[PDB]
Amino acid sequence: HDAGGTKIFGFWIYLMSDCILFSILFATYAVLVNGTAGGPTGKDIFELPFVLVETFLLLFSSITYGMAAIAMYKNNKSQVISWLALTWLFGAGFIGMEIYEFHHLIVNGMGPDRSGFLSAFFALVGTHGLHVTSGLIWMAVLMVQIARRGLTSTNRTRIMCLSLFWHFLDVVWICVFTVVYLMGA
Amino acid sequence: VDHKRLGIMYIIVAIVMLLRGFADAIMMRSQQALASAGEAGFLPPHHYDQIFTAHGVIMIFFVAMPFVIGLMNLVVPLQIGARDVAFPFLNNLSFWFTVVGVILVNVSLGVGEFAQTGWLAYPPLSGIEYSPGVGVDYWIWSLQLSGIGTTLTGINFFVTILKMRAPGMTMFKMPVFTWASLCANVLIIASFPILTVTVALLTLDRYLGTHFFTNDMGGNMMMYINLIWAWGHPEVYILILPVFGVFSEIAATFSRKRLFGYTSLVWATVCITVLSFIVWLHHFFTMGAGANVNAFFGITTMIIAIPTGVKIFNWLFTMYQGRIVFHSAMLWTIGFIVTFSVGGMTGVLLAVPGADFVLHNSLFLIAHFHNVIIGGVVFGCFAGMTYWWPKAFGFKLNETWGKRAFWFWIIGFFVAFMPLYALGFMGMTRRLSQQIDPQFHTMLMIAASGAVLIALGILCLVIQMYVSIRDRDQNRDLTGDPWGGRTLEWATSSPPPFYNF
Amino acid sequence: SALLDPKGQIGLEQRSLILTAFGLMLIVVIPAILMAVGFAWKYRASNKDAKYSPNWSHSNKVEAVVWTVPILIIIFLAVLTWKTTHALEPSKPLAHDEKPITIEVVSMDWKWFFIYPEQGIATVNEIAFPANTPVYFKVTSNSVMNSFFIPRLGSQIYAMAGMQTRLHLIANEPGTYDGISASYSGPGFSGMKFKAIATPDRAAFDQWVAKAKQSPNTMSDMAAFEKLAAPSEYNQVEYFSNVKPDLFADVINKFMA
Ligand code: HEO
Ligand code: HEM
Ligand SMILES: [Cu+2]
Repeated sequence: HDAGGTKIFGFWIYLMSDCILFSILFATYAVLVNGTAGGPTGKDIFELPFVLVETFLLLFSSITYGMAAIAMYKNNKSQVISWLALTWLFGAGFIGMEIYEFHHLIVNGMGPDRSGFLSAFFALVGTHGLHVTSGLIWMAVLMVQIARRGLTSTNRTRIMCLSLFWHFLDVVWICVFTVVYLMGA
Repeated sequence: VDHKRLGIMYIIVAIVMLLRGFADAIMMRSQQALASAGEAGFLPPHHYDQIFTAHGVIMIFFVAMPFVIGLMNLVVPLQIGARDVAFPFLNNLSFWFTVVGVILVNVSLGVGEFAQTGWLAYPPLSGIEYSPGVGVDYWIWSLQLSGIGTTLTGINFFVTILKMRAPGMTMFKMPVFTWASLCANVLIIASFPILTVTVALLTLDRYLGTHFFTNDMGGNMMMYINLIWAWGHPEVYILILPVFGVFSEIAATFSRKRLFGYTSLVWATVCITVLSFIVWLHHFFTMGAGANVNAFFGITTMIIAIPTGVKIFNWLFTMYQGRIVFHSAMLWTIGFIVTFSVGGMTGVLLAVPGADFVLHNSLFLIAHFHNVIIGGVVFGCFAGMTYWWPKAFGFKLNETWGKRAFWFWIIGFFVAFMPLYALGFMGMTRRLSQQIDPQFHTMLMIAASGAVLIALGILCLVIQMYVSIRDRDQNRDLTGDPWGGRTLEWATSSPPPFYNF
Repeated sequence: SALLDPKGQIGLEQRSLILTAFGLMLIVVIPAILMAVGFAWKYRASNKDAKYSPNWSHSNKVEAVVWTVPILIIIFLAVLTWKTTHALEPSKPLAHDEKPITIEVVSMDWKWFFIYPEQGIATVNEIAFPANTPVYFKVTSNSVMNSFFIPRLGSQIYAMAGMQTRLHLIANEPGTYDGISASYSGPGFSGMKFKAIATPDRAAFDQWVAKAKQSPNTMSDMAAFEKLAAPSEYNQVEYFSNVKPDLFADVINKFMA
């Protein structure tokens, strides 16, 4: 009766691994930038970084309107799954545009990549495009887990944990655009 | 799968491996004694570069690294008053991963195409190694696997300490070897990741043709250098902070007196942990640093002495009132308080920008650190190894040869590295394979001579221990040492009942 | 057979090499006392010298004991840092009198090529220059980075590919010298040594260029340039009687675009 929420602070510290990664990385980009846009430069129109954002933004509250109707508020079994589902959908979507764009950024470029501003950037997201792969797969896996096992009030450790991992992710994404895209350009 | 036994689990790896590293070094260090090609029989640098460089590549990440990840692994628990460690299955893999990197290292060596870019492996030298270049590749891989591992330990253990000590114990009653264990441990957290990123950046360079560091398309070297060196300095802190702990207890016990300046030392450990993420440029000075950015990174590191004095002086006062014993353990403790503070100045000296301009990457450099490492860190490992050898094996240490291996170990260090300092003033270029100036050719002989002794000693101890396990005076007491050694672990049986305690 | 800083034949070296000794003599105030307290202990505080092991906790002026003094060191041996931290440093610092030559380093594979902007010749593994005069150093790299360093002159600095390194120097005595490489190790990183021929006066210096002027070889182009930079360890002290008007820039450019 104490070891219950141990993996929590024991994961909350775990973010200090994927929290600094996203900081030194930014530092690289933040460097690989002032090199002055010399000729070849790929621009981005303010539409995808609004549909990408929105999507990934609804999740910030696809768990805010959920956590409660997940256990906190008097649990209701299923009433904690169909929502995860929706949530997984937006994850698979957010990752979609994250792929449509790239393709488009290699359909014109017949292979050979150039410059770092289509390098660092070209990777900055990648990570943010992987973190939201496993952190999007572990979610759905535990989904099928919450089925047979089925968690309940107080007893929900992981889904309130993950609701901190991901809740952090979007935070990192409430910059990406609000620094790279808009500002950069 | 039990923290305690995993603890040993480490040490083993280390020992079995120093039988390799040493051998490796013990051998190449010869070439600088005689002139010409020598009995070596080596064609151009190919191998020299590899070897002498692979060395330091190892000793830092695979044989001396285990120390902290090993010790805290076998003694932090039993003394705070617990039953094992927070994340079971994980504490296991924290090692098993550091293991992978092992066999993974001799994978680049099992083909003779092992890198030679500096234990760190700088740019223009790394990526340019032809398309067939799988050499550094293995190097960039072994440290990744191994990377993640030690990354957990600092997490795992961090939790154990912040949620599983002894009931009633306030964070203030925390033992020395524990306070320090925290500090250095948190470090592996807020610092070790840095490398991972960096290591990846390269990954793409040599594997995907990206230009994270190619200035011919957009990349820059002045970036890669910052990261490795930003997180590098810390590496030198997590590998000695813990020793403070081990050192404190080995001292206090036998001298029969509590560790003076408690609070004082307390924050020291704290302080020392802060002023570390902002002083890395002292590895940059030559690579063009802003005369003003010189200070922000040169001056910072210069204050870091004050924190070092605390510890030392504080242990002294722990001696001032007498009744100290000088057995195996307390003997190393000696060396520390000596050698360590020896090379210390060297760091206080190089601290100033210009003071190093002539010595940087010169033998002096090699002499500055091996000091604080060999006689400052490698002493710890051994020093502690004694104090706790029973608490984990069921038997005490042969005080005979223990006093023997010691001397050969203190003596030789100097006959093998104090000479290097000279070579530095006359300005000797590091990792060279071919030199000529008769002068250097001389000190080198002394140096390459200081080892013949150190070498043989690594044998005496290692042979003594064997003699200590098989043959033993089976101790059946609970505490072979005086009442001075007072930490919850001791009260326990040696060894502990298999299910801990 | 030496145990002290390089031969005092340079102005800078003084306020750069003296630094070390000066401070080392003002640091000892600690190590000596540290190599004092640690020693004296196993002495009188021993078993046969102290019936037992009494016990106490603090006083807080025990820290003071060794408190204000360390920081006193890290102040004296601190103020110096700041001030002293200049001279050799880059940036721009102007100081001319229409005499200070301006060499340009082109450390290629295991050799040290040079470019004389207003002379017309070229070198490999040896750069001469007058005495008591400014030596303007323009440096960079064609292959991997390296270090430009003259021991007896305490003059070191990097040489990163695609960039200009700034450093100047003053020799205050004739004689030749030698220059070593950078921390990097590999086939030949231990053979890249050059001299620093410092003749009596510039009269004999005007001739150093002369002799080269005769050299039956010139560095007129980049095609020829990559030729002298081709794989070859330990290059003999070679020369060139001609150097394309802008070879320096010729390098950076290619390795910047
Ligand atoms: C873990 C080992 C270790 C330790 C403990 C230290 C400790 C220190 N180091 Fe050393 N270092 C270590 C390992 C290395 N250092 C390096 C490089 C390095 C460099 C750059 C040199 C170069 O790469 O060319 C500098 C300037 C220092 C400074 C210091 C300082 C000031 C300390 C301080 O911690 C010293 C603390 C001790 C003191 C201060 C003396 C004791 C006396 C006291 C405290 C009384 C107070 C004294 C005064 C007030 C004067 N280190 C490199 C080279 C990396 C490479 O290969 O490139 C390594 C491996
Ligand atoms: C007394 C036993 C040891 C001996 C005799 C020894 C000897 C050497 C020698 C001769 C070099 C090459 C210097 C040069 O030519 O530039 C070297 C380099 C190095 N040593 Fe040791 N060493 C010893 C212990 C250690 C230990 C315990 C460590 C700590 C981890 C260590 C870390 C290094 C490192 C990092 C380098 C540089 C590697 C590189 O070139 O990339 N050494 N050592
Ligand atoms: Cu450092």
